[PDB]
Amino acid sequence: TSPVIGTPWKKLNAPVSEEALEGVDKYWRVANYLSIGQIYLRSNPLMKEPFTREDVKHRLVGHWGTTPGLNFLIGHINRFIADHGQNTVIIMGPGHGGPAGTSQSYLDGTYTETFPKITKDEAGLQKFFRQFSYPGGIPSHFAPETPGSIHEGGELGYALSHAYGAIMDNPSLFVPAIVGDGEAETGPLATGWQSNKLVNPRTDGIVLPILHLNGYKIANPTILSRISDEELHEFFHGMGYEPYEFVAGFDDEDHMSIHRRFAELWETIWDEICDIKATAQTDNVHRPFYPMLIFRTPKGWTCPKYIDGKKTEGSWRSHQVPLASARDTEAHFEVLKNWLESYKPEELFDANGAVKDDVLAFMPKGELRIGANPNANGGVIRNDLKLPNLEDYEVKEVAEYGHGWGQLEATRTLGAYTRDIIKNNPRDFRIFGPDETASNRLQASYEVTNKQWDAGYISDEVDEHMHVSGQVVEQLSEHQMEGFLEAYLLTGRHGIWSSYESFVHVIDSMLNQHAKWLEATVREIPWRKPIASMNLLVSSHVWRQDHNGFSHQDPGVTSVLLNKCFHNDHVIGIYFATDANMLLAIAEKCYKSTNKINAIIAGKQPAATWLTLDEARAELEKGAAAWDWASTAKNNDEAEVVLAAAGDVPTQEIMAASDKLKELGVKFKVVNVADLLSLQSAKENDEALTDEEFADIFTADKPVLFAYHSYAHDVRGLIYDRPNHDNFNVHGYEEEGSTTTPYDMVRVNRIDRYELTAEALRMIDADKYADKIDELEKFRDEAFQFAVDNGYDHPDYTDWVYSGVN
Amino acid sequence: TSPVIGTPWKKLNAPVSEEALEGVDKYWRVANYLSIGQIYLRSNPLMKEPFTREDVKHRLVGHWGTTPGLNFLIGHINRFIADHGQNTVIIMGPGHGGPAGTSQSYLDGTYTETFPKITKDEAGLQKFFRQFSYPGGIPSHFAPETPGSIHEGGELGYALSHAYGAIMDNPSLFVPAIVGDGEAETGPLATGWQSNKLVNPRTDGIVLPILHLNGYKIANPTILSRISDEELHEFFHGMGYEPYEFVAGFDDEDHMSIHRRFAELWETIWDEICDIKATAQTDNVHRPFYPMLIFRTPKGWTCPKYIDGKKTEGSWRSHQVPLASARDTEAHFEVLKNWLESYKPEELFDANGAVKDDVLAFMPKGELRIGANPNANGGVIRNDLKLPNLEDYEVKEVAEYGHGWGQLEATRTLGAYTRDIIKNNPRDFRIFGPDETASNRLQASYEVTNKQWDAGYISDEVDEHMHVSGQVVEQLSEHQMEGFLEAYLLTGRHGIWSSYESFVHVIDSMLNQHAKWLEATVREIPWRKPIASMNLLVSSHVWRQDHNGFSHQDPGVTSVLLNKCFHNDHVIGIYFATDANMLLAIAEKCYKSTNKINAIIAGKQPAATWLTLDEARAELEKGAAAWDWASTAKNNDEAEVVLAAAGDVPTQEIMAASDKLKELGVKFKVVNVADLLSLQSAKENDEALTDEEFADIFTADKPVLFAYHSYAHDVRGLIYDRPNHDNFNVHGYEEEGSTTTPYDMVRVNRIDRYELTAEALRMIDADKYADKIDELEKFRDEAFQFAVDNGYDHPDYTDWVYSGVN
Ligand SMILES: Cc1ncc(C[n+]2csc(CCOP(=O)(O)OP(=O)(O)O)c2C)c(N)n1
Ligand SMILES: Cc1ncc(C[n+]2csc(CCOP(=O)(O)OP(=O)(O)O)c2C)c(N)n1
Ligand SMILES: [Mg+2]
Ligand SMILES: [Mg+2]
Repeated sequence: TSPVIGTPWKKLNAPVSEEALEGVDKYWRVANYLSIGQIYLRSNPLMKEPFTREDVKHRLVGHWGTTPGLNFLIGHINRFIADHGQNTVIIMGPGHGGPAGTSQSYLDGTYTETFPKITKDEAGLQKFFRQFSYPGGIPSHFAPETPGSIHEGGELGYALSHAYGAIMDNPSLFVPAIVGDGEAETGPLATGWQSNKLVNPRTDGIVLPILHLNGYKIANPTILSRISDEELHEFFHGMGYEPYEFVAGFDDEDHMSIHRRFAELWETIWDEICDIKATAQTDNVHRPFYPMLIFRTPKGWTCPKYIDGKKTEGSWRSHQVPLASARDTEAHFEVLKNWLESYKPEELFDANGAVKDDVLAFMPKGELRIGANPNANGGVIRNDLKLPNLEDYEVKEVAEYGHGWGQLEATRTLGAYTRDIIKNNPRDFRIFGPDETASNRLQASYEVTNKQWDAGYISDEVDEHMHVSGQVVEQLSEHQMEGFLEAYLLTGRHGIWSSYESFVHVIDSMLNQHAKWLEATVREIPWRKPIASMNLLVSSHVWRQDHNGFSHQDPGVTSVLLNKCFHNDHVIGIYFATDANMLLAIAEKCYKSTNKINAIIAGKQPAATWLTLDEARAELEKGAAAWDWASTAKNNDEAEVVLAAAGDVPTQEIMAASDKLKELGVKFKVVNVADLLSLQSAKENDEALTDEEFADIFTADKPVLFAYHSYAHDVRGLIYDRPNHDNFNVHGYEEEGSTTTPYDMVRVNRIDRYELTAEALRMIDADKYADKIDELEKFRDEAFQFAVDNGYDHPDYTDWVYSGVN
Repeated sequence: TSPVIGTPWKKLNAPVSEEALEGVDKYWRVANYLSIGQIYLRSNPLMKEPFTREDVKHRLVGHWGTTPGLNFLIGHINRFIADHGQNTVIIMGPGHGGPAGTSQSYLDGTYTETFPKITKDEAGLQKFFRQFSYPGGIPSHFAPETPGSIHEGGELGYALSHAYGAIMDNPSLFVPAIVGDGEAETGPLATGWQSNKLVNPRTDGIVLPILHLNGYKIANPTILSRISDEELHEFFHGMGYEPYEFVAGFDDEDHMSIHRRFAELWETIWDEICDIKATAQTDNVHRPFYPMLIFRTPKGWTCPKYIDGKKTEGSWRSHQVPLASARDTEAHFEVLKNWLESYKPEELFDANGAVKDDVLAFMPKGELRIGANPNANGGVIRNDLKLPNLEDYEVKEVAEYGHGWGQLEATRTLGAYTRDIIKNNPRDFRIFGPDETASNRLQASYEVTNKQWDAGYISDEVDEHMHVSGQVVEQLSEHQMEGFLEAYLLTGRHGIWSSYESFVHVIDSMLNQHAKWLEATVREIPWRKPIASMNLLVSSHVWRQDHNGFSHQDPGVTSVLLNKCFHNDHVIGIYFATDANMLLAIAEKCYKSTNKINAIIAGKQPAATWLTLDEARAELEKGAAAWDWASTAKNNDEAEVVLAAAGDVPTQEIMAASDKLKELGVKFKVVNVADLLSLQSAKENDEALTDEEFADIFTADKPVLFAYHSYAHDVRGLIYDRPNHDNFNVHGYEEEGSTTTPYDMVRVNRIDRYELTAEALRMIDADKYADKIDELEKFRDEAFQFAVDNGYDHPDYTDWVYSGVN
């Protein structure tokens, strides 16, 4: 559960003290000095003479155009957290301002705790300076290695979705979400503005969006900064916000004056937020206007105004590095030396090199710190889900009526299971879906919870299962759902989210980024505890898009997921639910797991059930298993072909083809691969099937016919070094489809039962079976003409039931 | 179910024709002429010469100060109903404007249909004129004998509650509720203004309040007319209305100019109403501002301006009768003759005396007429409730563990029964309660319906079971609830309403009025079909008001109900539920009944159960029955006393006293009277117990001890001519109570078990039982001192269970 920390939502009821703002100004100066020492210096952190070009880095990498503004906001937020005792997580949208975050971690004392070799003295300062963006050092962005970070910020557009996710079901947590003005042009964040219509001020926390409007992107100005102030305020008010505006640094006003003005503006905003929270305890049915801060400052605000006669401060020329070579001229080194001395570090550091005590007296202590906040490290919060007994949801008719029974929909079983998980776990488990929960048949959870909706209600003929609080969030944006769930998991909670297969590509970037958060975490960051897994139910898949057609058919999610399987990280799982029982086993395993991205590919269509629960779990631990009840060959020597399958429709076609093969006396084996990554190379993947086990499943000399859900490229690229891999003949999706009957969909991809039987016959003896092969091939065309003439699939195809049903 | 009539909520989308307003003016003139002929004329309706004082009534009775304004509004509403085809019921708040209603019934043709002897010619006009307020004629007010009337209007303050009741669950019905400005000063109607917060524009109809602000009461001006127009509009807007205002007749403007102006204003109001209705089909969660019309006119608007030098028109002098004696002077007769000729009746009537055809061409036809509308005669709409099987709700533990078992609450059984009646009958059965449904334990109906509430919603920690539509209405006003239910029944629907016993007095007037609507209906009005019964669950009665005390104890409802039992009308039923099974039988009988007021007095406290369902019904058909299982005497000769009871606490005390009497060998009988009115005189009440049956129940010579719920006066006034009535010793409530333990409440009223045993012993032998009587009397005082010392009742009293429990 999310803990209550400090004294949440308290008003100051006093002026901001002068001593605190003294401390805030000194903090800002020292944070800018650290952020510059990290970029430019490799030695001599405190500029003991001789300070020469020997002390400067050979290759200057990093960013400065956002760092002083971030340091300003972070120092003021630190004063605020010390004063109010607020439970606060900062989300840094422009993550390229990494030196700001590392300077915070260093100054609040958490960096030395996490990394003991970076001491708080001259040698520790030298190591801290050298390690930024260095061989064998720390990254340039706001990284998982950086304490106090739940968001990398490298790939832009997801500060707001992550903020609204982090506050969900989390009522005491305050999140200032700093948003770059260039990042605000990206598609994800524009729609992430509208997510205050999906949170409740009573049951969820408060997100304060700080638009960091410094006017410029890389080498280009931002649209928001160059439209009129009337337009900007009107725009933010049309999205349910009260815009506040702060402008600074565009004239010669004293810094103390700027800090004072910001103190007053910040406390005004905090009082509006506290009023909203206090009102929500009585009335939470009508939405408030949350304050949001527009923070207009010059880009690179403390750097030299002009360098080489080019406007540097207040321009895009300060984005990455002013003084691109302070190492190769004497004039640029003098500019750099003057820039470092303009902060007066001589008074901010003591003799031994530690930041002076009066510079950090205004700082929060203990669990209130940014790097120490448990919501930033959501693995220490996390507790296991309390799971219902799986045998309660098993489809038992397979156990007595025989394999292949029924016309059930696989995802309804997961719906019931997830409903009871929600029942056992309220306020820790949440279901997201881009308008598609009821189309993936996960609506059984409406028996115990509602869709959280905080826009207007109009009627009850149209607004069923909607409520101002709920455990089902549903907005038509995959970016929103994925950011919500990722921030939900990163804070310590659990969740599933469902989607159409073809639109998972919309978040290929986001998944990639999350994999990079996991790949980095499992490799080099032990102090970050495991978080829950990102569970993605992929349904309404390529083979059954009757209503939509070719635009909704693209199973390429498997390919993008296969690219993140390296160095024994195991941060990826791709599971194929052949039926409801296998889906139960997969979902149980996935809900128990940690630090992974689990894509469970299950169909919503009426499909037969093949396994019992014990059989399903037994197939699960191996990933691939032989179906002894479907095989006609007792041992590996007898079979004239191995028929392997991965996916519900490929499984159905393999089984129907096996029925026809039985009538011709063909001895074959039947294999089902539930988990794709078990087929990976044994030396590469230590949890994949060993080579002996793989050869036992697939006969070394005998041909293997493989029917696969996605593109066959993904199977062939995975088994390349496996034994008997030359004989594998993968049949997968082949970018051929439309709106048409279900048999046609598999016909045009050469994955129907007739084509599979003909493929197996050709693997054995093309000459002996020539007449039967011809008969099958002309039957495919007759059965297509049947669907054209009559509008539905052939009775031979529709009515087929496996021979193993009693 | 409420029928859909005509084409509801249709906009005209055209100007009001000139021909229609020609007709409206001619209608208004002829309606005023009829309303004056009724008051003043007994002969010569069309003033054929010689028109002399012979033609005038000897005793002029009736009212005129509201009649021409009512005729104006009714003629315009008639034009509106003809044009739009609206389902409309008019509620006439100032019911003393009876000639207006009878003139309408006469002019739209329904009066001749209902009363064939009032033809539409000269003789019929003469009879119509003479019969108003005459010996052997029709009443002065807007009476049940008057077609098109659901509201008498004699006793003021309930036009608005009746309107909002008539539109409930009735979505196509339009109700213009005409409200007198003096009547608006009464307490009931002031709170009946606020009832637009309890109706839904989608599921309920539309009430248009027309404030008939003619400035004067009887001999006094009204508060609303003499406050500023700003105040009046501000007041009506603070109650959720849009005030429209029409002013007429206060200058020399032409009548047509007034009819035209009213046509535009009326169509504007209708368009706002139609907009509200169309919006409600999409959004019904947010309350609209319903239009209401302020209709400022001079009182007695077409009468002579001055009579005897006194301002008559536009004054309170025109309330009842200008020209109080047009029979006793020649000058007043000339004033009357000029008044009648000012309407030019010579052109409004043909030779034979019928109203000319062009005067009524604009009139509605068929079912759309006011007197023909089925919602005015709610007995033709009515259908029986579909009732669940009673045996499903029986308390079966009495059948096997023995009589006297348990500590159940009686009203929870009725709650479950009513819940299933609601389930079987949605939109035809409704539960009302003055904030007291959950305190009478009728909340089992929240399993199938909600409280209808259309004010604001704030949270869900406080707003459970509330919804913009529902079958439970609940406002803290007994007037509101009773008017809602009475208009609900008068329109054809069914309902229960619950209340504390002591506050039923708040509606003694209203009940009286409804009884007068029923007494008149069952005697002389056959064409009015039976309506459902007014069912009043009286709970939280006098004997168990622990929290409240003396202010909440007044059982005087029985007395006011007994005053309406005359002439074999049977419009009253008073039932005492001794336990849950008897309550089931009573409620089943009451829900089946028609044209009655059924007061069911049941306790909400934990009380023992004495009867099985079959026994309860067997006691029910007789009203009084002997308990053979509790009697120690086999025949009427053996018993030395008869112990009779009526009420759950009196029943408990009789049974506990019978237990003590058994230990002393006393032979007694036990009688329970479920229905009070069976004890009435046989010759007076043909459905009461005959004299032989009464003597069989109560032994002729043997003393009878009667324990009664209410004041003993009510029992003694009922059995006065019955045999053995001299020996009856009634023990009832005696205005002695407080906040104290339950035994104390019956102690201070001489109705406890010890005092009852002593009473019975004194009836037999005071001398023989002197020691035992003394012991009982001092035990009462010891058991009171026990409660004073320890705070709860004696173990001898609390723990007592009947000896018949196995
Ligand atoms: C989607 C995406 N496109 C491009 C980039 C490359 N990039 C890195 S930083 C940056 C500019 C930062 O813009 P802004 O939000 O205005 O930041 P600031 O002014 O704080 O530097 C860009 C385009 C990116 N990170 N993500
Ligand atoms: C509660 C109540 N008190 C007193 C009366 C006696 N009464 C009969 S008519 C009347 C005056 C009518 O007043 P208002 O509503 O202004 O009627 P209008 O101006 O239409 O005559 C009164 C007081 C009554 N009917 N009801
Ligand atoms: Mg920018
Ligand atoms: Mg008046």
